[PDB]
Amino acid sequence: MDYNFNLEHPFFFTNNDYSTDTSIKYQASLPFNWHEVMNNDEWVYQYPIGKFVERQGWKIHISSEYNSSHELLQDVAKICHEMRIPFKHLSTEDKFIMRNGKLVSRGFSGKFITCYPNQNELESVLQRLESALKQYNGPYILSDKRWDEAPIYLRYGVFRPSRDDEKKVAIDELIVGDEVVKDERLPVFKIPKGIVPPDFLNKWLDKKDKKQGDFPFIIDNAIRFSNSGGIYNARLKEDGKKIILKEARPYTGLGFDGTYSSEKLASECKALKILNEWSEAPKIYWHGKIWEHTFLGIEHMKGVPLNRWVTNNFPLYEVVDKTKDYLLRVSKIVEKLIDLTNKFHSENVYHQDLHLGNILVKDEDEISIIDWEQAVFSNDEKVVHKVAAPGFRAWRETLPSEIDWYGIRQIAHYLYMPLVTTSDLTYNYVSQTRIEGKKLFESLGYTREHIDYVESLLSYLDSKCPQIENISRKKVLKPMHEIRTIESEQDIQDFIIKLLRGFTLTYGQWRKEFQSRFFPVHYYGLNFNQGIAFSDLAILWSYQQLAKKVKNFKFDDYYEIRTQVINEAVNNFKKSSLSGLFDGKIGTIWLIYEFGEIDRAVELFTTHFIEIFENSQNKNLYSGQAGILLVGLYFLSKGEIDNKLGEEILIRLREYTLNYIENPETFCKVGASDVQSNDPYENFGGLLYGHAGVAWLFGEAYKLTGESIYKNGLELAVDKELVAYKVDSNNSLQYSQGHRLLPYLATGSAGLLLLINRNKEILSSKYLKYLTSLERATDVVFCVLPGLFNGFCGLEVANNIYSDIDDNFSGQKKLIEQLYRYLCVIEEGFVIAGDNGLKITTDIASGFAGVAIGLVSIMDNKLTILPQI
Amino acid sequence: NFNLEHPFFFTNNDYSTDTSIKYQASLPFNWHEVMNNDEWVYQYPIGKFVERQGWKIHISSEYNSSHELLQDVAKICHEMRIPFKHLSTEDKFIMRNGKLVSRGFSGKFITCYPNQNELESVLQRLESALKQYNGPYILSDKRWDEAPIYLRYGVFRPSRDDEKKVAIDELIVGDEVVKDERLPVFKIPKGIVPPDFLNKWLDGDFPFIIDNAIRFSNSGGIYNARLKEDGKKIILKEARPYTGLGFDGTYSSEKLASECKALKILNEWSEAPKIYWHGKIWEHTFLGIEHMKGVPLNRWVTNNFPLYEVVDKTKDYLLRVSKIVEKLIDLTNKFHSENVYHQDLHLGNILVKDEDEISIIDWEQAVFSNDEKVVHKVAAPGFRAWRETLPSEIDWYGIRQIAHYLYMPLVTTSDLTYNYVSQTRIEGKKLFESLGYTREHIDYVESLLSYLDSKCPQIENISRKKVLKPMHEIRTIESEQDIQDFIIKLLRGFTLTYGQWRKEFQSRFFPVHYYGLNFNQGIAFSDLAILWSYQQLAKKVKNFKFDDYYEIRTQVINEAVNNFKKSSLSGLFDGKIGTIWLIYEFGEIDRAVELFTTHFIEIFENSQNKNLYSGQAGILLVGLYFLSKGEIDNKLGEEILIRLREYTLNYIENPETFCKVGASDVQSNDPYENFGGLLYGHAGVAWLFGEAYKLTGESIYKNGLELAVDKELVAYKVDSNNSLQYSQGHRLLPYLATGSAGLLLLINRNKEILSSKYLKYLTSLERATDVVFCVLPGLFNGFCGLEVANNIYSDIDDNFSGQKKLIEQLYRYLCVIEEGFVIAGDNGLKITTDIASGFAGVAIGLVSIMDNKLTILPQI
Amino acid sequence: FQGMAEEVLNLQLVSVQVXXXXXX
Ligand SMILES: Nc1nc2c(ncn2[C@@H]2O[C@H](COP(=O)(O)OP(=O)(O)OP(O)(O)=S)[C@@H](O)[C@H]2O)c(=O)[nH]1
Ligand SMILES: [Mg+2]
Repeated sequence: MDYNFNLEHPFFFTNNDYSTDTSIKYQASLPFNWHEVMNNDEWVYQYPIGKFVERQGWKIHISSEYNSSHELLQDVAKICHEMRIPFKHLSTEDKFIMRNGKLVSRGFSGKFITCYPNQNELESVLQRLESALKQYNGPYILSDKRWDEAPIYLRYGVFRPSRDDEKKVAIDELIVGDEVVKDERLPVFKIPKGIVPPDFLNKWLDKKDKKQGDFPFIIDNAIRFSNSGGIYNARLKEDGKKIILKEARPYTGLGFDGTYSSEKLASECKALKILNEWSEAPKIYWHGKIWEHTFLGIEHMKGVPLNRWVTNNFPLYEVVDKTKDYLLRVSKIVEKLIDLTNKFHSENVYHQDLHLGNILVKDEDEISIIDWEQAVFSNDEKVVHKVAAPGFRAWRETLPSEIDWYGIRQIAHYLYMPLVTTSDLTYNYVSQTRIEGKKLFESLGYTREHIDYVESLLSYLDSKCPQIENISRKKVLKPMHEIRTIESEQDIQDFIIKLLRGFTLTYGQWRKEFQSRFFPVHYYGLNFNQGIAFSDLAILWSYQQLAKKVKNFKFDDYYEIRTQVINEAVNNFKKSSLSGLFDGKIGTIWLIYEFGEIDRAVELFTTHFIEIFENSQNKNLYSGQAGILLVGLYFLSKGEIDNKLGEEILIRLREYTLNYIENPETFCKVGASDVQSNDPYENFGGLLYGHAGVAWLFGEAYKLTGESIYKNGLELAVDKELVAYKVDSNNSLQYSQGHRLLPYLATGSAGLLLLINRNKEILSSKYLKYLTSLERATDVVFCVLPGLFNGFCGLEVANNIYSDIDDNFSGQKKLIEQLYRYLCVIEEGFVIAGDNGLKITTDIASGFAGVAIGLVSIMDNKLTILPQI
Repeated sequence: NFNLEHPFFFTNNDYSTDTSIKYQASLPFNWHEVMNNDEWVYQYPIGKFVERQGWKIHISSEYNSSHELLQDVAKICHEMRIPFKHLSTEDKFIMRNGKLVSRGFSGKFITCYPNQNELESVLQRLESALKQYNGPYILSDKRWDEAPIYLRYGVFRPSRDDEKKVAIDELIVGDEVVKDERLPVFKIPKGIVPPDFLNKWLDGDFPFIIDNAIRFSNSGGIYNARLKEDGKKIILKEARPYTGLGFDGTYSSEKLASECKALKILNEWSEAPKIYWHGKIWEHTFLGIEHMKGVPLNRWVTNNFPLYEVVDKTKDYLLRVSKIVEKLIDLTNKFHSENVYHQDLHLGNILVKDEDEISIIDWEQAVFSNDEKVVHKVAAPGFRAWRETLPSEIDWYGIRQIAHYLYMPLVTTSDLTYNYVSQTRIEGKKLFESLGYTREHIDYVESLLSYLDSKCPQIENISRKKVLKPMHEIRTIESEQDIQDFIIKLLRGFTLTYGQWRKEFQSRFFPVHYYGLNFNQGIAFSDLAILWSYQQLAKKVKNFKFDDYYEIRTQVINEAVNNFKKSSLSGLFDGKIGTIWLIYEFGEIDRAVELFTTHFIEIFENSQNKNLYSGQAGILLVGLYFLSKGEIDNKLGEEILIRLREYTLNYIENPETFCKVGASDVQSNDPYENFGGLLYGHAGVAWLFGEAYKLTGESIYKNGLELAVDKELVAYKVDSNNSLQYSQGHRLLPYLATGSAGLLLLINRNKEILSSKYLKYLTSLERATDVVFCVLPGLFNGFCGLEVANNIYSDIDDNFSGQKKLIEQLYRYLCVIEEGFVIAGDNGLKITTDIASGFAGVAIGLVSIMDNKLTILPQI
Repeated sequence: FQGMAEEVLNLQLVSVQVXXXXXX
C-alpha cells in the first residue's frame, strides 16, 4: 500500500504507470447530441454540441460522501442534460478514495463534480441546484465558499485553453484588466485581485453571522498538517495545562475501507477512556464538537522517541561507550514492553500500531505508549493489517492480538541490531539480525550473562507469534540459516560466484515484465540513463570487472546483451541534454572506451568534445566542468588525439586554474550548510560535490606535467575544504551538515582520506597530520546504508586502499564477513537491498555494482570509478 | 490474423490482462519457482538432476474442488523430491476446459514430474490421498486405477548441452526423427519399453448406428445417426463429464437436461422437436432428437430478397415476409404461457420447411424463471441484449432484430451502435418505394415492425459505446454544398477516430482491419496511404482547417524511412516499392528518387511472385511510371526497360505458370487465398501491358494483353440474369478486386486500342455491377468499388450523378460520432481507417469519381 | 457553539514550528 514515491509492486521499483484498473466506474448516462471526452485519465468532460462557452467566469464545485456518491450523478446529470450546462466528474472509484483521502494536499480536496455555467444563466442553475439535492452532504472543500445549505461551492477560475480568435493567454494566468494575473492555490478564500462580482453576489459575499465568540483554546504552534486536519500545541483556558490538540474535518480522512477520521478519533477517545488510571498512558482533558470539526485534547507526555534513543545509546565506536552497561538497559526496556503488552491485553484493548514512533523514553528509562488511533476492542476474527509503518506490517491475515506481538518482536529486534527496514520484502528477516548481533557483541567484548538474558527474552518473544505460511508472490526471497567464516581464497571465489548468480536471477525478473530499461534502479535515477550513476552501462562494466576475477564462469548470455547495451548507448547519445562525468555525455564515452572500442571512442570524442565543453554551465566534478577536463587529461595521458586539441585542452585547463586561484567561492559553498537530504543534486560537500573533485584534477595535472601552480591550487583547495569539517568529542574529523555528521565515501570524511593517501608523495608534512584524525572517524562498527557512495562499502574501500602494502586478504575478509548483515538470497543467489530497503536494485551507488566495484578496487588497488594518471 | 475484442477497435494478443484468484501453492526452502510464460509456475528442488523423456504425471480437477486438490497434491509432493508445475489463474482454467478450445489440450491442471526410480512409490502414495475427487477423462492419456492421476510418455526439460542436442520435438532417437502428435483415441508410439508394471495395467447393446459427424468439439460434438429398431432420422447429441465449462459454473450435462425438459414440455407441438431417446451410457450423456427438415433463413434471405432489378417478378416478397413475421409473434406469445424461454434466437435456429412455415430448434439455453434480471451471456454476433433485462424480453429483442433483418439485411453491426436498426427501418421504405411495391404491404409491415418496437422496452445506454449514435435524418443531395459539407463531416470523423486511437495505443498510428494489423508497409493496410488520402481529399475542399498534419506528415515520413529497410518484403501493395511510390506522390520528390536509384535493382531479383499485390509486376509498373517524370538517368532507364522486355516475352512463352487458370476451390474472403482479379492474379498483367503500350508502342506488349484477357475470361459463368460474374466455390462475386468491375474498368481504359471483338462485353459486365444491395461498404470488395468502376473512364465529363448515387446509397453503413461519420469495416464490430475497407477507401472513391484517374495506380 | 465557523476556518493557516514520504 502507501503508493506515490513511485509505487508498490513486489521486489523492484517502477515508474508511475502501474495504477491500472479494478474499480467500478461512474458512467453518467450520455444522451444524444452530446459527447464525453476522457482526457487526463481522471475526468470525463461532456460538451453540448454547438455552444460557445466563455473564458474565465464562475465555476461550480460539488462535493460528495462515499456512501451516496452514485446518487449525485443521477440527480445532477438529470438537471444538466435538460438545458445546456457542460460538466466534468471523476471516472474511477480509486481516485475518489485518493481525492478525499489522507495523502493529497489541502488544495485538491473534495472536488468531485465541476459544472461550467455561462455568465447570463447562472441564476437558474443555482436556484435549481439548491432545491435539487437538499439532503446529501460532504466535505467543505478548502479555497472555496459555501452556498446556504448545499454542497454547492463557488470559485473564479479558468475554463479552457485560449481561443484562436483571442490573445494567447497561458493556463496559469487570468485576463482581468489589461494585465495578466497568476492565480494561487491557498486554503483560504480570496477574491483574485479586484474582479468585479455581479450585483446578486454582493449580498452573498458581504454578510456576517452572529459574533458570539467563545473559543476555549489558545493555539500556539502546529507541528504537522494533513487532509483530515492538524495536530496543534495549545493550552487550556481553565487555569493552565499544556494540551495536545487534535481535529478532524467531517466526511474526510477516508481510507480504502469505509471508515472516516471521526471513527478513528472516537476509537482513540474510548481507548484512552478505558486506560484512565495508568501514569504510563496519556489521559483526556477535553472532548467536544466545535462547529463541526470535533476537537480532542489529550495530555502531553515527555521524553525522546526510541528511534533517537537507539542512535544516542548504541555503540557506534569502540571508544564511545564506557564501563559497558548497555544490554541490561535493553533487557529492562524489553521487560517493560512485555509487562505493558500483557497489562493492556488483559483489559481487552488492542493498540494495533506498534513501531518506533510511539514508544517515548523519558528520564531514568521509562516508556510510555502513545498514539492509540487504530485501536479495536474485539478479538474473535482474522483481519488484514492495513495501516502500518514501513517494516512493521503483519503477513497473510492473523488475529487482532498477534499483530501487537508481531510489532513488539521487531521493536525488540531493532533494539538489538538496528536493521528492520527490509522486513517488508523478506519474511522472518530478523533471524539474521539475531544471529549476527551476537557476533558483534562478542567482538566488542561483553559479559556472557547479559547475552544469554537478552537471547532468552528474544526467544520468549519469538515463542508468542505464529508461523504463517508465506504465500504473497514474495516467497522466493528467504533469509540465511548458515553463516560461514572466510579462511581461504576459495570462499571468496564461492561468494563472488553466488553474487553473480544472484545478479543473473535479478536480471530476468526485471526483464520479463518491463522493457523501458534494462536493469532495476533506485528511484532517484529512474529517468537517467548516462554516466557513472544510476544507469545501466556501468552495471555491465562492473559485471565484467568482477567476472574477470573468477575462473571459468558459466557465461550464460553475456555477448548478446552486451551487443544491445553497447548499441543502445550510442544510438541515443545526442538526444540527451546533460553534460558531465557522472551524469552526462562524457561519462558514457569513457565507459565505451573501458569496454574497448578504440576507434569508436575516438570517433565520438573528437566529434563531440568541443560541443560538450562549450555548453557546460557548472564547475564541479559531478555535473559541471571538471569531469570533462579530467576525461580530456586522461585521453591526453594515454594518447589518442592530435596535438592542437591537446594544446587547447591544456590552455583551457590553465584558464580554469587561473580562474580558480583568483576567487574560489564562486562555484562551491564554503560554509556548513543547513539542508539535510540524500538527493544527488542538492549536496555541495564531498568528493563528488565540491573542492575534492577539483583537487583530484589538480593532482592529475601535477602528475601529468608538473607545474607548481597546480600544487598551490591543490593546497588552497584542501585548506578551503577543511574549513567545513568539525571535531567531535572522540577527536575525529567529520563533515557537518545541519545536526548530522556524515563520515562516508562520497559526501564526507573518506574522500579526503583517499585523496591525501593518493598524493602522499607530493604533499608535505603540514598536511599529513590529519590522517590519524580521519582514520578514527572511518572506523565505525555499524551503519545503516550498505551502499558505495554513502554506505559501508565506501568506508571499507577507502580505509585500507593504497597503504604501500600488498596485504589485501585482511580487508577482503573483514568486508565480506561484516557485510553479511544486509543481504537475503534467491536460489544459489545473492541480492542487495538498496538505500531504504524495500527493494532490490542494481546500481553503482547502493546495490550490486557498488559492492562489485568495492571488491574490484580492494583487489586491484585502483578505485576504478575516477580516471587517473 | 489475431483477433481480440474490446470497445471500438481491434488489437492483437495484448490489452487482454488477467484478473482472477490465483492458485499459488506454498513454497518451502531448498526450492524455488519461476513463471516460464504467463500460464505455468514451475517448482523444483535445488541441487537435483532430472532426466529427459520418461513418464509424466498429469492430474485433473473440476472447478469447485480445485483448491483442495492442489493443496492435497502439494503436501505429498513436498515430501521427498519431485518437481511439479500447475496452472496459474482461473481464467486459464476456464480457457483450458472450455467449449471452443481444441481437444488435444484439455484438463491439464497439475503436471507432475517424477523420476524413474520411485515412480511406483509416488503412484501408491498419491492414490491414497486422492480418489475422493473426480475430473474429465481427457484424450491422449490413460487413467490409472480410479483417479485423475494420468500417464503419458513425454519430455521433462529442454536439452542440456552436455547431452546430445535433439531439440523439443524429438524423443531419444538418433538414427531417425520421431515427432510426437497429440490426437484423440491415442497410441503408444514405436519403440519405448514399459519396464515391469505397465504391462499388467495396460492389458453389445449399442442402440444406434452412426454414419457421419457434422461437428467435433470439446464437449464431444453432434452426430448424425440412425436407430436400430427402425430406419428413422435422428439428430444425436453428446456430452462429457465436467467438461464444457463457461465463464459461469455450468457444464454440458446441465444444458442437455435443460434441453430435454424444454423439449418434453412442448412435446405436443408441431414446430418443436420430439425426444426419441434420452439416456446415459457410461458417463457421456447421449440424447437424440428428430431431424427437422428445412432451410435456415441465412440462405432464404439471399435466395428471396430482391437483389437485382428483375429477380422477383409479380412482387409478393413482402406478403411472404408478413406471414413469417406474424407466425413468429403468435408462436412466441403462445409458448410463453408455459414458462419456457429460448434466450438465443439468431438466424441459425429458425428453419423454413413447408411454404414459409417456421420451426425453432436448438433449445440449449432454456430458463424456467422470469423474475430475476440477468445479463445475456452467450449469443451470436449482433443479437445480444444490453444491460440486465428480464428473461422474457430477451426473446422479443431477438425477434425485433430478426424482423429488421428481414426488412433489409444489415444487422451485424448492432453490437457497436445501440438501436442501429432505426437506420435500416428508415432506408427500407425508401428502397421498396424505389423498386415500386404496393403501398399497403409497406404500411402493413411498418405496423408489424412498430408493434415489435412497442413490445421491446427502451434501455438507457451506459457503456463506452455511448459516443456512437445512429442517424435520424436523411437529406437528399441536390447541389455542390451538400457534398462540400459531407466531405468536411467525413474528415472531422476521421480526426476524432484518430484521436480516440492515439490516446491508449502507441505501436501504430491508425486502426486497421485485422487482416492487415501486422502489416505496416505498402498501400492496402499501410500507415502512409491513409494520410495521403487525407491530403488528397482535403485538397478538394476549400480552406479546410489543418489540425496537426504538417507535423504528422514529416513524422510519418521519417518513421517510414527509418524503418524502410527493417523488414523483408517486396511488392506494390505490401512491400518496399509501394512506400517509394507513395513518398514520391506525397510531395517529396528527390528523396524518393534517391532511394529508388539506390534500391531498385537490389529489390528486383529477390521476389518470386509476379502479380501487382506482392510481385514483380508492380516493380515494373513503378519502374516505367518513374520514366515518364524523367528523374531516371539513361543507363538506369535502359536497365529498367531491359527487364520488362524479357518479362513480356517470358509471359508470352508460358502464360499458365504465372497465374492460376481456373475457378478455384476455396470459400474465404482472404487476401492470400484469392487467385483471380485485377489486384490478385491475372488481370493486372493486362493492366501492365496496357500501361507499357502507351510509351513504347510495340505490338508485342499488345498481343500479350489479348492473350491475357482471353485466358482470364474462361473463369466466368453466365447467370440467368445474363451477367458475367466471378465464380469461386458456389458464390458469385461482382466486385472491384476479385470480380467483374476490374475487367470492366480494364476494358474501359483501353477501349481506343482494343478491337471490336473485345468490346462486346460492355453490355454484359454492366448488368452485373447494377446491383441494388451488397453487404460490405469497402473499396476492394464493397459498394464503393462497384460505384467507382461504373462511371470513371467515360468519354463524357458529367460527374454529378456519380457523386449523387455514391453519396446517397452509402448512408446505411455510417455511424455518427459528433459531427462525424466513422465507417465500420467488413464484419462490422469495428471502426476502421484503411484503404481496403474504411475511411480511406471512401476518400479515394470520391476523388476517383471527381478526378478521372483512379489515382491509386501508376498511370501515364 | 454557534456563529463560530469563521474561527476554525481561519485556524487552517497558523505556521509550523522549527525524507520518507507516503504518510506514516
Ligand atoms: N515529545 C512528544 N511528542 C509528541 C507528544 N504528543 C504528540 N507527539 C508527537 O506526535 C506524533 C504522533 O504522530 P504524528 O506526528 O501525528 O504522525 P503519525 O500519526 O505517526 O502518522 P501520520 O498519519 O500523522 S503521517 C508522535 O510521534 C510525536 O512525535 C508529546 O507529548 N511529546
Ligand atoms: Mg496512525
